[PDB]
This record gives sequence, C-alpha cells and structure tokens, in this order.
Amino acid sequence: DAPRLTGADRPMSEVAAPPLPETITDDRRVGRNYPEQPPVIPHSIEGYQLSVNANRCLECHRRQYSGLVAAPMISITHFQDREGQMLADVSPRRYFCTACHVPQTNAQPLVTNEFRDMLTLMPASN
Amino acid sequence: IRWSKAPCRFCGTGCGVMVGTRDGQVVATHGDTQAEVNRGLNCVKGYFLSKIMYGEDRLTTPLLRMKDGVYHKEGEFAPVSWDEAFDVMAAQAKLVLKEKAPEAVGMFGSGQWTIWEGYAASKLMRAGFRSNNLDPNARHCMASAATAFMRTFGMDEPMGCYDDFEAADAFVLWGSNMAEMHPILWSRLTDRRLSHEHVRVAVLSTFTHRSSDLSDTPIIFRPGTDRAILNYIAHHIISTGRVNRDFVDRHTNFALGATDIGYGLRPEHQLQLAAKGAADAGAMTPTDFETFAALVSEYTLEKAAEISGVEPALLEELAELYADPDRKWMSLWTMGFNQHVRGVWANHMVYNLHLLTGKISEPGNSPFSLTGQPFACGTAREVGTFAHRLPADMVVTNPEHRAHAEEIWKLPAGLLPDWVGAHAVEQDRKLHDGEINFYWVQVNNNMQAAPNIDQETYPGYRNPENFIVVSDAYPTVTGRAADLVLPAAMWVEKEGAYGNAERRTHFWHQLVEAPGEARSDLWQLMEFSKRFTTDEVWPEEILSAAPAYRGKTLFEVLFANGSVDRFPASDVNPDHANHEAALFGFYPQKGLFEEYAAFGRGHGHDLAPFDTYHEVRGLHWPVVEGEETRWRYREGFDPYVKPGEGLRFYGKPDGRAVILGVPYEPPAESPDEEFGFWLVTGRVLEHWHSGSMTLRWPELYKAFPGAVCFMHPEDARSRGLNRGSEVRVISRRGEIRTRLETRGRNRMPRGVVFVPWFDASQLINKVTLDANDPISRQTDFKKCAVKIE
Ligand SMILES: Nc1nc2c(c(=O)[nH]1)N[C@H]1C(S)=C(S)[C@@H](COP(=O)(O)OP(=O)(O)OC[C@H]3O[C@@H](n4cnc5c(=O)[nH]c(N)nc54)[C@H](O)[C@@H]3O)O[C@H]1N2
Ligand SMILES: Nc1nc2c(c(=O)[nH]1)N[C@H]1C(S)=C(S)[C@@H](COP(=O)(O)OP(=O)(O)OC[C@H]3O[C@@H](n4cnc5c(=O)[nH]c(N)nc54)[C@H](O)[C@@H]3O)O[C@H]1N2
Ligand code: HEC
Ligand code: HEC
Ligand code: SF4
Ligand SMILES: [Mo]
Repeated sequence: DAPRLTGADRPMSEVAAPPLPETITDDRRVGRNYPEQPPVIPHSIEGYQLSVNANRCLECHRRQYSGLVAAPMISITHFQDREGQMLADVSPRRYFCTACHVPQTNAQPLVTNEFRDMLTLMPASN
Repeated sequence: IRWSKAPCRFCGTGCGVMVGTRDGQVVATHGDTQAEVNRGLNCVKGYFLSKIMYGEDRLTTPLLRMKDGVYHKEGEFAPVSWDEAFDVMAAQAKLVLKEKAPEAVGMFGSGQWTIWEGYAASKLMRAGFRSNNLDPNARHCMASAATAFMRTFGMDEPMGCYDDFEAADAFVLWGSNMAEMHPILWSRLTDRRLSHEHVRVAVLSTFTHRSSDLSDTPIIFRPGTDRAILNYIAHHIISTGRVNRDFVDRHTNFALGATDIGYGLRPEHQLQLAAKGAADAGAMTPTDFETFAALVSEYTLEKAAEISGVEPALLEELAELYADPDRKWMSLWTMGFNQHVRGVWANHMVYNLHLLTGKISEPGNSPFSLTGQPFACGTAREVGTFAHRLPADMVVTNPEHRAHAEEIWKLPAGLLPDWVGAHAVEQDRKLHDGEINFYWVQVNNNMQAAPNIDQETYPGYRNPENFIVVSDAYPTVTGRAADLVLPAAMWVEKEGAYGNAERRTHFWHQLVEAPGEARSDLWQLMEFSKRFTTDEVWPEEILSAAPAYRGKTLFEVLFANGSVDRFPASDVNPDHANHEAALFGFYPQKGLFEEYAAFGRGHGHDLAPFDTYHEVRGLHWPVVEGEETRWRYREGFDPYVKPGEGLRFYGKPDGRAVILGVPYEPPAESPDEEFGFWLVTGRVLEHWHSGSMTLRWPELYKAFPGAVCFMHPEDARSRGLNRGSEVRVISRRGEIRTRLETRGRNRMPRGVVFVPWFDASQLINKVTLDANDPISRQTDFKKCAVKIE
C-alpha cells in the first residue's frame, strides 16, 4: 500500500512500488451483504484453466443428481439461460467464472468505503 | 427494500442493473432480468456498483487554491462556497475571454457524461462562450471508429446490434479482450459458441489473454501488423473468386487512401517532416474495383505471414471463415484498432471484408465496433461533444448545419463559430504553450488518461498563465494537478441517461442524494451559465441585429429559452427527487432531452419520447413510431430504407458504402537495440480506468491492489529477474517502477510487455508516446519501445 494509487504524491515525482500482495489461500468463505453479491474466491486459482476445452472450476463446483445426495457447490441460478429457463446443468453463459468471481489478497484498502448493509444500515463488515 | 432500474456506470456493453435502495442509501446492486442487454447478469464491477459512491473521500466542498489571501497557483486547497468558487472561476473566464478570446477557453468532457450533460456542455461552449474548443476523452477511445464510420457509411454507430451474438456463425476478435472488458457480451458470445458446436471463434491479439482461451483459431500477431493481415483476407476473398458481385456492384464504391500520412505529432518532430502528405491525410480519390484488388495483391498469404509472424495455416483459417458465403462472420474490435496510428485504416479494412462479401446489416452477419465508455456513443458521439462537431452527425464547418443548430437553439444567425476546436492531444499541447488559458475538465481523469503526461499534459496544467477546473467525485491526480476542483453528484445521485455500443439509450432517476454540497455536472454547467451576459460574451454586431440578447445572461439564452423551461417541476414522477429541478423551476433533463432530440427525428437518429425511456429498459435508435431498430440500412429492419430498395447506406448520397484501398504502414515507435521491448497498455477486469471508483471498492482493490508489468517468464530469467522483482519500465519519455509478474493472466510473447494504467502511483502514461491516427487524431497507447532494468 503506497502513494494513494488514488491521489499520487507530488505527481510524476518517482514512486517506489510495494511488493506484490499475497493471495489469500486460507479456504474460509467470506460472507456477503446482499443476495447476488458475487462470493469472493477463498482459494487459489493459479493453474486452473478455463477454456473451450476445459473448466477446472466445474470439476468441484457442481450439483449431484441421478438420485444421489451430495453437498451443493453452485447455486442453481447458474443453470438458467438467457430467458431464465432452467437447463439441466450449468449454462454456457456463466461458463467463464473468472468474470464474476474474484479471489482476494491481503491488501489494505487505501480508503474506507461507507457502503451500508440492508438490515442495520451499519457500514458493511464481512 | 426499494428496487430501481439503472444502467451500469461502467462498460459500453450497457448492462441493466436494479439498484436496491434503503434510507437514502444504495444497499444492493442486482442484475436486471428485464434488460435485453444482460438479462440478470453483471460482472464483478457491476455487482459492486453498490460500493462506488461510498469511498470516504467523496469531495463535498468546492476547493480553491487559497480561500483568502486571494488565490495563487502554487497555493493550498481550501473549502470555499459554490458562489465563491464560481465568482473566481467566472472572473478568470471573462479575462481570458478578452485577452485571447474563445480560442483560449476549453472543455474536456467524457463518454461518461449524461446525454443532457454533454448537450448542456455543447450548448454552453458554443452558443454561449462561442468556442468549439470542446473535446471528450472519447477522442482517446472511439474517434477512429467514428471517423471511419462517416467515411465508409456517411453515418455514425453500428448497423448491427447485440442480437447478432445469437445469430452469428463465427466470431473474429480483432485484438479485443471481451473476456475482461465486455464480459457480458463475451458471456453472450460464449453461450453461442458452446451451445452450438458448429460455431467457430477466432481471436487475434498482441499477447495471450483470457479471451484467446475460447478460441478455435488463436492468432498472435506483431504490434501494428494487423493491417497486413486484413488486406491478405481481402486478397483471399478476391483470389478465390468469392466476392458478392450483386452486392459490390450494387452497393459499393472504391477509393484509395493517402499513403505517407504521418503519426499525428507536432510539426518539428521528424516523423512529420518526413511525412510528405501529412497535410492531407484522409484524402480519398475514387478508383476502380480492379485497382483495389491489385493493391491488395501485394499482401500475399506468404507476405502477410512474413509481416505478422503468424503461421500461414492460421491466416488461411481466418481468411476462409470471412469467406465461405454461409459463415455469418461477426467481426468485433475495440481499442486494438482504435488506438492505432492507422486505426481509421484498420476500421476501413474490416468493413471491406464485409462489404466485399455482402456480410452486413443482417442478423448474424456484422462488423460490430465495440464502444468503451457507458455513453461515448449516447453522449460524446451522438450529442457531438468533439472539437469539430454538432448534434446528429453535423459538423461545425458546414454552414447549413450551423444554421440548423442556430434555428433550434433560438439563436441570432451567424452566432455559432465556424472554426474547428482543439482535439484532445492538441488541447494538452495548446495548454503547454499557453494558447488555452481557461480549462474545465469534467468526468474524466485526463492527467492519468492522456499520453505523454510529463512532456505536455502536466506542464500544461501547471502553466501559470493557465487556470484549471476539474469537476469530479473523488480526489484524483488530475484534481491534485488543478486549481479549482468542483464536487460532483455521481451516478445515481443525479437523474441521467446513457447510450451503449448498440445504439441503446437508457435513463435512470435520481435514487439517492449526493454527499455534502456536491451537485450534478449538469447543475454545475447550467449554474455557471447564470454569470455571463449577452453583452460580455457575444460579438456586438450580432447583438445590434437582435436587442433581445442584450443583458439576458447565458442561461436565459441557453436554458430559459422557453424551450428548455418548457416542462414544470411537476412532470417528474411523484416518487424520485431531482436536485437540478428543485433549484431552477423547470425540469432540465426533459427539456434538454426533447430539445436535443429535435436534431435527429426525421433524419435517421430518431430518439423516442423522453418519458418513454423511463418506462422501458432502453430502445436501440431510430425509434420510429415507438419501434426500435435492430439492424440499420436493411429494408424491413430499418424504416429509412424505402420499399423498393433492399439495402441503402443512406448516410451516403448515392447510398453506396466505400471500400478503401490502403497500405500497411508501421507504428510510430518500434523497439530498437537500446529499447528492446514492446509496451502494450490496457486494462484489467477488476478495474475501471483510473481506479478512482474501483480502487475504492474493497473487493476490487483487494483483488488486484496495484499495477504490474506482465513479462515473459524467460525474458525475465535472462535479465536475472524473477516474479515480484521491482522493475523500471523505461522510455525516451519516462519511467515507472511496477513489479514484474510473469505467470499472470496475460501470457506475453518474447519481446512484449503489458502494464495496466489504473494505478496513479504508476503513471505509465509518462512512458507512452504522443502519436495519433492522423485522420481521427486518436492517440495510440498499444505500442512503443521500452527498456526494463
Ligand atoms: N495508457 C492508456 N491510457 C488510456 C487508454 C489506454 O488504453 N491506455 N484508454 C483511453 C480510453 S479508451 C479512455 S475511454 C480514457 C478513459 O480515461 P478517463 O475518462 O480519464 O477515465 P476514468 O478514470 O474513468 O475517469 C472518470 C473520472 O470520473 C470521476 N467521476 C465519477 N463519477 C463522476 C461524476 O458523476 N461527475 C464527475 N465530474 N466526475 C465523476 C472519477 O473519479 C474519475 O476521475 O483513457 C484513455 N487512456
Ligand atoms: N474492467 C474494465 N473493462 C473495461 C474498461 C475498464 O476501465 N475496465 N474500459 C472500457 C473502455 S472505455 C474501453 S475503450 C474498452 C477497451 O477494451 P480492449 O480494447 O479490449 O481493452 P485493452 O485491455 O486495453 O486491451 C488492449 C488490447 O490491445 C490489443 N492490441 C495491442 N496492440 C494491437 C494492435 O496493434 N492491433 C490490434 N488489433 N490489437 C492490438 C491486445 O491484443 C489487447 O486485447 O474496455 C472497456 N472495458
Ligand atoms: C455472473 C454472470 C456469474 C458467473 C459467470 C458465475 N457466477 Fe457464481 N455467483 C454469481 C452471483 C451473483 C452469486 C450470488 C451471490 C449472493 O450473495 O447471493 C454467485 C454465487 C456463487 C456461489 C455461491 C453459492 C451459494 O449457494 O452460496 C458459488 C459456489 C458460485 N457462484 C460458483 C460459480 C462457479 C463455479 C462459476 C463458474 C462456472 C460461477 N459461479 C460463475 C454470479 C456469477
Ligand atoms: C476443487 C479444489 C476446487 C476447484 C477446482 C475450485 N473450487 Fe471454488 N471452492 C472449493 C471449496 C472446497 C470451496 C469451499 C466450499 C464450501 O464451503 O462448501 C470453494 C468455494 C468457492 C467460492 C465461495 C463460495 C461461497 O462463499 O459459498 C467461490 C466463489 C469459488 N469457490 C469459486 C471458484 C472458481 C471461480 C473456480 C474456478 C477458477 C473454483 N472455485 C474452482 C473448491 C474448488
Ligand atoms: S459488462 Fe460492463 S456494463 Fe455489464 S456489468 Fe460488467 S461492467 Fe457493467
Ligand atoms: Mo474507451
């Protein structure tokens, strides 16, 4: 965390760039404030490939059917196609997850955000 | 508790969001399932719109450099009343407006301004201060595309629409990175590709990124060599005898472009002196179908391959797609082609492939130009917020247009200025030199966005003969580098309207109140008006001719015309407030919208009735009889095409689109022996431009805290560098210290490096070269030579 990447000290002067912050791999889910607030990724992404031929994510994040019971790993809302219809499995829109789900690092916000929570309009804390 | 409709404040895609409101607070941001663009889906930045207006910095009071003691450029920054702020800001104006006059006052707007904010601005700058020195940040963005639009079609914006995503048979991405910059569109493209396995995607790029991860034909070419590839395909269409004759013969003309055009710099710089023919540039000169074909002949598959660096087999793959007269090609391009010193040519060349084959104006067959900002289309382009422009594709040059504007704006004849204003780049230069002495920046952070800041933008803002105002919602380096900073009501704190890349014009009411004393840019503009008088600013002759325009005050003349006052403080939806209507007695937006609307309506550009846009989630325009237009220039789809016609690019008189014969040329600056690396510059999913908004949303900041240099894993080992090393990206113009990141999302080719510009600590634009496409004047941020230590 350096010269307010927001304000820039006496501009163009010459600034030292802090070292890359490290990703948070501690597998703890974080907790959101409103439905539809994309969960943050609590684990690593690194080697995971998302391409025309493979989607590493869908390997762990899926729902079991054929009569069996396992713990759900994606919400069924990820099954609806444009038009809201519910397909029998994750729909291709939604295939590239990296577009909505972001992992996180140890980085101190350069400024506090006074966004408030729906219940108890108290500044959000996750 | 209370959900309101609203368009995403970022992307040119234009997703619909449903803002959740409680106790005067936005407490949630969901996807609008009733919106055609996205249909309930947003991307990271979208869902986090809820946290954008809430950083603890939000400017709340105007800040002048010295409250009392007077005001000194090299001062402090002090709180100051609005009145005070305007008092000082008006005085500075009046002066400049008498020592050097209009060609010395200048505005720099944005494709992030609301439709009526860019309209109120155009009006104020021209009908008011009588200066066409108004240019937008869109100059760095869509100029190239817009410029080629007029040249090839005689009318701006695409002829297709997002509906093509579902109809296409195969997609070609010319250097785009939709995966990260137009996610929901990339989602829409991905759904088509993955859902119908016959579909084929080809992505071309300077480096490997998240987008060429869905590609079937993955091509990585040499910076700037896309020009050659484009011609090869034309040649291939022609050589294999697969031109659509009935179409080319009936709907096409040809032409040749001026060839030794010269990297839009200052006369003095070598490249321009050498540029025999930089005086024209954009010279057309008709031709022959035969001559074009022969020009394109030089670019053999064997040659194109040599210049790009792509195995010929891939170029054969591309060529063919653009050719089997059944593959509905759907070419998409963003800043790759636009921020190109030969961008206008590139745009031209893509259309050629489509014109030659007749693949245009049909569902699925379309050359779609993706637009970047939320309303670079809706506002900058359509309202015409560029130095040389007026509403609905009209130019300041043309007298008939000038007159037409004058008739609608209720002005005295010959009032509007005929001179072309200073474009973005020029504006910085004229600032450096001392030609523009009063400057008003709005809804942009140009001190970070603009090219070569150290050479010509920074000194220009700090030039003591200059006074600089910056309206913004957060700190920002540009503001830090200004003299007067005015606080703005942002996004949903003000009622507004935007226009997305597919001609979709959508509105939003004011859902919450801005913090402290901040007010919409609309207000700022309109209020600052109340200071000048028809005497003061207009030429005496014009006055003599019309007494009622003596005293008055730019406001009675600009916003109290009895045209813009037309509608009462009522007429504003019982629910929903409007600070710009509580102050003032009319309803600005409705007035401005409906006035501005009269420029189009009839001559293409048909906007729907103001009120309609509030009840619906946008309508793509020419909205004729309340019916939107998906595909333009097609009988049946477009109503401006007369029954017995078929197609008719009615922007052109003869109704034929131009095919330009143009030659590949090289970039302004290529790597040397001293500076061996290519400096590519761009963006990242998590951040929007300057990061003034996203770097404040915690999850986005945390997700990618600061800028980084993407490099090849081996180009690092060699220099004895590892991942995380603090490097110096160096140019003949500047240096940065970013940290190296190899093994990141962007997998660089040897000799190419990429750094995103969202970090103000890391101003890459100090490193960047000032070069533009000499026709559109759009600076090129995608390539220059850089060294790393
Ligand atoms: N190196 C490099 N530079 C580039 C480019 C590139 O590819 N590489 N891209 C270019 C392109 S395509 C573009 S579009 C430009 C974008 O460049 P800018 O227009 O400078 O980009 P933003 O940072 O979004 O600036 C928006 C400003 O709006 C402020 N803001 C937010 N809401 C409001 C409001 O309601 N009112 C006011 N007055 N301010 C508000 C924010 O704090 C911010 O300062 O950058 C260009 N510069
Ligand atoms: N997350 C996020 N998304 C955004 C924005 C944002 O601030 N944040 N900005 C929006 C705006 S205003 C805009 S203008 C768009 C920009 O969208 P893009 O143009 O997709 O954005 P960039 O990331 O700048 O990507 C630079 C691109 O340059 C290509 N390129 C480099 N050199 C050349 C060349 O010589 N020829 C060609 N053909 N391509 C070349 C590279 O392959 C790369 O894909 O993004 C929009 N999307
Ligand atoms: C936007 C178009 C998305 C894409 C692509 C993906 N996800 Fe998602 N996801 C999205 C939202 C808006 C939400 C809701 C957040 C809320 O607070 O209500 C989610 C949620 C998830 C979850 C959490 C499920 C739960 O029941 O709590 C998971 C595990 C998840 N998403 C997984 C996931 C995967 C694997 C994806 C790629 C195939 C993916 N999502 C894409 C939005 C979007
Ligand atoms: C197997 C290891 C994987 C793979 C390949 C991916 N994820 Fe993850 N993920 C995994 C676990 C065990 C958990 C915790 C599960 C639980 O408590 O039930 C997660 C969690 C997430 C979350 C947060 C979910 C929440 O808060 O409810 C997200 C957003 C997430 N995973 C995303 C994600 C993406 C995008 C992936 C592909 C790059 C991906 N995961 C792969 C285990 C695994
Ligand atoms: S794709 Fe663009 S408009 Fe849609 S939510 Fe993401 S940023 Fe916003
Ligand atoms: Mo842009």
